[PDB]
Amino acid sequence: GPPKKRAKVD
Amino acid sequence: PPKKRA
Amino acid sequence: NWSVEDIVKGINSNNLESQLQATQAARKLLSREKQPPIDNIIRAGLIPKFVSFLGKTDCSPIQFESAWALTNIASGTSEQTKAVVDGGAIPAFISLLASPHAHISEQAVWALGNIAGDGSAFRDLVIKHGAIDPLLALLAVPDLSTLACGYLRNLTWTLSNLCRNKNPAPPLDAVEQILPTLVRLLHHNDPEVLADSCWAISYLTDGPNERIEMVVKKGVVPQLVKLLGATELPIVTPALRAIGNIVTGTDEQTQKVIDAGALAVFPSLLTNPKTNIQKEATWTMSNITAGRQDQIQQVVNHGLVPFLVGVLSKADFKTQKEAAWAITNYTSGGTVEQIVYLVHCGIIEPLMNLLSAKDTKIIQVILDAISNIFQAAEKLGETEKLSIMIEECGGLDKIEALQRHENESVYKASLNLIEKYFS
Repeated sequence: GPPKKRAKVD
Repeated sequence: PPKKRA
Repeated sequence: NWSVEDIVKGINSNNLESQLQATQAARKLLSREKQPPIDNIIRAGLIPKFVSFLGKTDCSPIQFESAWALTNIASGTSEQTKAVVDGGAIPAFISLLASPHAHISEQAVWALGNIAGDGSAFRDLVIKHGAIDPLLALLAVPDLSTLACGYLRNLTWTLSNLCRNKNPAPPLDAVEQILPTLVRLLHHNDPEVLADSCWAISYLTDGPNERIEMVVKKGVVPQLVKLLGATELPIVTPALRAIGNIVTGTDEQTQKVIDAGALAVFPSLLTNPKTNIQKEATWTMSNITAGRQDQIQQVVNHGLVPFLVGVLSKADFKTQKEAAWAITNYTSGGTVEQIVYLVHCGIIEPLMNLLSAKDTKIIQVILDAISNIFQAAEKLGETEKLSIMIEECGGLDKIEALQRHENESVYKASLNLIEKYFS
């Protein structure tokens, strides 16, 4: 599946 | 004819 | 580029503006370094301070910076996400959903998505703290198109994580509460909203028939079939998984997929350049040919039997295994005439060729199908003509080979097929 988590970058 | 998950 | 030590000194100053500047410095470390020092920030003890800054309604800049910093800490390993939860962040972020500043509300949405994304326990904990009502309230506009694009994507993604994971599946009442908003999102014309909306639906249909039914009852199958034909692979992938999930259900749930026109997409899905699409499409076919004889007949009428012959003849091996299942299911429940048609389309040779696979399960599946086909030939008196076809293409020797095959379960079938049709 797709990513479980996401970091907010820049 | 059995259905297979998932 | 501050040091963690200077961030600590700033945050311990009890000067709100010094704390804001240090929190921004922490946000920049966490967002700009390629290996951000998450563990160092956690070990410094900063998470409780960041969480308390979420409540500083008079200093919305420090609310945003701490929300961003905590979002990125929560984006890491389960232990890093746990540190954020253990600091009290869940109720604090839920309160921030009411912020009059859209960028702060959105940051809280994102952070809650990371926490719920960790697994079913934190998902259910976010739900128990009451996240669903304020999340859904942010989407309670007559037309989603009036919302900012990035804002709507973040809400969709976070809601999809509240729908995600099993053992256990999400609470039934939470699913029922989310579904009408999810359905609206599934009809929104932003490709990223559509992808994540599809992904959520695929999670909700990944379960027992009662879970499938609450999705099917919302009338989404026609839209899923429409998305099944999209040009964007990020949309087709979850739409096909959701369709594949639905046809693991009852014959009646499978019929809604057929009624919606799904089978007309399968010529292209079963020849798709992406290996995973072909595999999932063939898996989906195998659960349709496990259906009723009128459902097998619609597979026939849409011209899909030649496509199953094709994937059996040439595909990635895992796809070929799904195709072998599709044939065994077809031959198990089909009429004699449907099975005769299968042979006329050329199934015997690619079936026999796969008896050389090192995989024991596919050998079992194939021999079962050959048994089912001989059973059809018995009712026509044509068992000999079929055993000629099987010997003519080298299948008889592979049958001979397999009653010297190690695994417990190839003999009895090789044995019996020989006793009955070859000696």
